[PDB]
Amino acid sequence: NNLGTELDYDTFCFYYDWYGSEAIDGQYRHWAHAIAPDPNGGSGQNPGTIPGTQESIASNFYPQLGRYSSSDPNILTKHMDMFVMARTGVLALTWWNEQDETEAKRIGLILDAADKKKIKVCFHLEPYPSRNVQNLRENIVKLITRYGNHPAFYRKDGKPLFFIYDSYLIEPSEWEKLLSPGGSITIRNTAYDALMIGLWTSSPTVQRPFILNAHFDGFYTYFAATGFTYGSTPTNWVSMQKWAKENGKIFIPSVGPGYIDTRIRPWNGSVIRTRTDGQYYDAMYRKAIEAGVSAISITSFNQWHEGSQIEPAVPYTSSEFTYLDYENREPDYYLTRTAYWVGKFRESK
Ligand SMILES: OC[C@H]1C[C@H]2O[C@H]2[C@@H](O[C@H]2O[C@H](CO)[C@@H](O)[C@H](O)[C@H]2O)[C@@H]1O
Repeated sequence: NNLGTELDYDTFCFYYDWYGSEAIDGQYRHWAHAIAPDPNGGSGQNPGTIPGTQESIASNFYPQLGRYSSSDPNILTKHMDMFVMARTGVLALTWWNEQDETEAKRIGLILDAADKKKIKVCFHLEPYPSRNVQNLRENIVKLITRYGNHPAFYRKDGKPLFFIYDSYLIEPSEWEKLLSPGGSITIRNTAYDALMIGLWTSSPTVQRPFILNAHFDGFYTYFAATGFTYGSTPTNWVSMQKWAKENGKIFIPSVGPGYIDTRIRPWNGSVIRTRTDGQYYDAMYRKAIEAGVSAISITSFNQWHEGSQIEPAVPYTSSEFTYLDYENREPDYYLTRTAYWVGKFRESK
């Protein structure tokens, strides 16, 4: 078929599976969330918590699906249909190494639901406690062993792909042990080889040698807020892509529709980026495509705390908060606008 509706398997949408309901999970997990103290605001702050009631959730927006559970198979079905509408072929699943049966169950449910719609799943390896290259290797082996034969498990030219958040928290000399073909605990040329995509944060003078010396296969930028980092400043993307191409690296810039996290971080208003009825998203996605990259990542499907989600949101005013909403656009606008941009990206490939 040549209908302009098919999934794109070089488009990665960051997905969060940490939401709970009292009925399914015992608590409205993540809809309830601690409010962060101001890191510049002195001692003795008692910032409190967002209780995750119907009226007061840990987002500046409000989900069309309500306070859902990430373990509810019927929600997962709906999410996969939303991925199909957006044309995003890869679900990049947050992974926190919780080592509990509820995590294991949820990952299996997500893989199962994804496969029904031909969506693929890769893992976004988070900064879990004591993360290091040895336990990362062990965890990569675990994930490939457990899920590598699942039909929804993502591969690119035969290799799994992982995104590594805050990869700068680990020295390049440690990464080399895992990621150089000569490394002490290498994955290269093993059953557990993978494309390892690190987080490019700051300036080229720091990041270029980091990425080379760490032996990452590529890099992504994550932040939905333009200008938050050098890497999330889209006017740098042409030159970042040029460097990537010259050095055999895969650049996967991250684009998002906006940013706002002031329910959970009231002091963080400088990071707000307004959606302007889609114009912000359009501008960022256009910059990614113009940079001539081979793959794009989307921040986010459903990071509701940070207001970067493309998942449908609805107008809501409760006694406790007046939520933001998609304004002049319909709840599914960011899904269908994603599909538009995936088409323009494919036209460019
Ligand atoms: O997925 C990578 C990274 C993106 C963004 O979700 C944050 C971050 O998690 C931190 O912040 C959220 C609040 O927005 C907290 O709920 C998490 O506990 C915290 O780790 C995430 O690592």
